[PDB]
Amino acid sequence: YGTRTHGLFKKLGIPGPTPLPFLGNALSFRKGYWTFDMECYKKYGKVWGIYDGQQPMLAITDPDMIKTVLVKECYSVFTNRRPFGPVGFMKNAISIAEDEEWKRIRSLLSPTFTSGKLKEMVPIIAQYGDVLVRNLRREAETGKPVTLKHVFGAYSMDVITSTSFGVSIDSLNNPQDPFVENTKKLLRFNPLDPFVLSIKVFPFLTPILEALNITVFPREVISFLTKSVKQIKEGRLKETQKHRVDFLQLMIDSQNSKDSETHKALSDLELMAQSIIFIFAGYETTSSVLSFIIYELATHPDVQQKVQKEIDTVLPNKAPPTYDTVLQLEYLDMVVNETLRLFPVAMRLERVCKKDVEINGMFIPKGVVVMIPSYVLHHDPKYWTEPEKFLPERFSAANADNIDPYIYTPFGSGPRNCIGMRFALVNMKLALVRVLQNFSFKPCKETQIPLKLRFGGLLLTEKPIVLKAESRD
Ligand code: HEM
Ligand SMILES: C[C@]12CC[C@H](OS(=O)(=O)O)CC1=CC[C@@H]1[C@@H]2CC[C@]2(C)C(=O)CC[C@@H]12
Ligand SMILES: C[C@]12CC[C@H](OS(=O)(=O)O)CC1=CC[C@@H]1[C@@H]2CC[C@]2(C)C(=O)CC[C@@H]12
Repeated sequence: YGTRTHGLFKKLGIPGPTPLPFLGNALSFRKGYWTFDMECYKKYGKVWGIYDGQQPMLAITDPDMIKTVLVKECYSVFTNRRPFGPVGFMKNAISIAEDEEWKRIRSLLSPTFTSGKLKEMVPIIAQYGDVLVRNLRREAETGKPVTLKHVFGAYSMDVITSTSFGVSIDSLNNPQDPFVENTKKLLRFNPLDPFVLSIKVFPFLTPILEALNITVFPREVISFLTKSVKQIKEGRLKETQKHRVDFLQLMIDSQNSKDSETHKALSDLELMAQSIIFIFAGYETTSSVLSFIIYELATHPDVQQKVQKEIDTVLPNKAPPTYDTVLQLEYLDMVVNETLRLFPVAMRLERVCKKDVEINGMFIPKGVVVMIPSYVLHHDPKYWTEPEKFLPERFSAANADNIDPYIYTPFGSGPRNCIGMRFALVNMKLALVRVLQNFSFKPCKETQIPLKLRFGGLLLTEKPIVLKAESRD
């Protein structure tokens, strides 16, 4: 079994590194997905193939092929992400459901993710900006370098947990709160657990374990959150009077009243899957991107200044940020967009080939995972002049046509792209405005001079990011 599918690419004429029995190329990943992909591209070129366990993955880099995979042949061939072992009911989570199941869950969640529903929700999020400034002021007034991830992670979990589960929390000033402890326990599951790496090697074990309700997610944590959420929904029915606008409230409203009577409404179970998956998807991505943004700003003090000026122009005298004012921070959007070009935390987009296909003159067999190396295409001199430089003007209104949405894909693209993109961008800007309104960041002795990535599911750093924050007056 261990060296079965390993002659697949060589029969297809596709270059790639030579796999090992059982593990495929998995070991060569431990240097970092961003590095491995880069190396393969310079060596094998336009297209290469690799093996993760027994799973063949065909990395492609032509935008025309990428566009075909992510948009046109999305519903028909390239609809699903890889499985990663025995889930349980989490099969209903939007990012794990497949095919039609997925197409319905996405359709049901789309109303809950409208921009107008996002604008309604911002004022509940603002309060967690109050807390970020507190947490940061306490660390900074000590004249002791700040660990970005300490406070931004606190902000990330604070927002995403609160709004997904309907309860306010403060993971830093109240970690005893069972929701903080339990959610942290949940967010410790990650695709690089040994149990997953072993299921990746022997995928045929999954059916059996799902026959035995042996799931890859924490059994007990999820039983807690589920009951804790149940009580919320019910203690929420009795208090008619109050109008909630968090993610929980919009998904309950969607349960009653069927718009688009094509689909049956969400069950209570499917609804838990969404709230849990929102956190997995929102927590660490946001925490990382905010950290990388502050870092870029610290090592580019003139950019930091332009951001601060625009903030002060659009929000005079530390005016509180709102949905409609965040929407005016044109230069801040460019800063964010440029930080995601250098630091696409996902690193890769992945899609499963449902059937034999030929796309843009290339045959792809059923069962292969088409992989788009977003990190590679983001740093490619072929599409980006001077690509390792932070230059937010790249994303100016004037260079809009110079930007291919199938090269730059920090939120993926197409029908299965990040459903929370707009939320993530608003939320990150609420944080950035509140922080930069009060503080400025500069390097310190500790700050790791050029930044160094580390192996992980997301883009992580070797050493944490330490900066000093100096109060503004
Ligand atoms: C900076 C923050 C974030 C980044 C960089 C990010 C990035 C991504 C990427 C690259 C994908 C894959 C898209 C594809 O394969 O084409 C994705 C999927 C997804 N994201 Fe995020 N994300 C962020 C925040 C969030 C937040 C806050 C939420 C929820 C509120 C969220 C919810 C989702 C969901 C549900 C999916 C799965 C979509 C599906 O399978 O239908 N993300 N995200
Ligand atoms: C996983 C392994 C051993 C490695 C074989 O790979 S192979 O190249 O020797 O065919 C495939 C394989 C198949 C079934 C697996 C076996 C390992 C022992 C297993 C898991 C049990 O207790 C019951 C099922 C057995
Ligand atoms: C894990 C599962 C079946 C699912 C049960 O969950 S439950 O909600 O039905 O109680 C818990 C559970 C308990 C004992 C577990 C069993 C799976 C099979 C196990 C692991 C063995 O070979 C010996 C111990 C057995």
